Amino acid sequence: TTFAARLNRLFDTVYPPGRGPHTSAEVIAALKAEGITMSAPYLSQLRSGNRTNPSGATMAALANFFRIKAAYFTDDEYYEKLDKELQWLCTMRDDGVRRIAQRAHGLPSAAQQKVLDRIDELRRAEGI
Amino acid sequence: STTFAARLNRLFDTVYPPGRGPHTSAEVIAALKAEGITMSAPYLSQLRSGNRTNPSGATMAALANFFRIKAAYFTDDEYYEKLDKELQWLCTMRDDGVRRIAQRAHGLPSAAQQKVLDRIDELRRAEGIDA
Repeated sequence: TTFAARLNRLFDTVYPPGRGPHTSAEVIAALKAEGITMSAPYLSQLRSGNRTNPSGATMAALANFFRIKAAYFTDDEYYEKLDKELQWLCTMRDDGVRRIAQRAHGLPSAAQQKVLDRIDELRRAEGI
Repeated sequence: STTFAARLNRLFDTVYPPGRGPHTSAEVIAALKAEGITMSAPYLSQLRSGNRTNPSGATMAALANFFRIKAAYFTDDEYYEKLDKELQWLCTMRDDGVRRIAQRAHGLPSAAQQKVLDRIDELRRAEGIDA
């Protein structure tokens, strides 16, 4: 996956409660406050793929804004490991998965093991 | 109704980045420093322990801003309600156990998933969690 896709993936998956995805402007602004200068056109270009190969410092500033290791942009193994965590940040906001998953919070370790067992049974009764 | 220490500690406990754990007090001190905002490390420890209370407006702004939430969370008691529900979903959905269950139940048809939920409800009544 490209820089643009990884960058945009952070924009789409990493953000605060009570609101939605960060905007490019919020990022330019936050960088400004740490005394870092980045142009909106440049950020835009990085997001769109009209410029590529961002410098180590540009990458470290974007990674610091989202609060993740820069290795996310440059290392494939780590990218995938962390992308799994981001994936969950999506599936968790699902309403269908909230229903089930949620009520299980509150059961003791032992009782959750029986839920896992019931699930395995429903799996076989289907595929799977 | 919740004190200021409880609302702050909740933020530490539930709001942190993917692929790691809760932020530490020092991380917050560090960050504000990078923004040009000065805050005392032992002071912060006392807001958290409730030794000191009634924070200044500017103090609540700096902290809210770090966690990237509206300051109204500490003041406007109705917004605190709205948000603490979302925080509750965060704590809930990032818990390993619930996650192991949701990812295993994922892919089952709608009718089978209603069944997983029925078994959860049964154990909750049986463990005394519901009554």
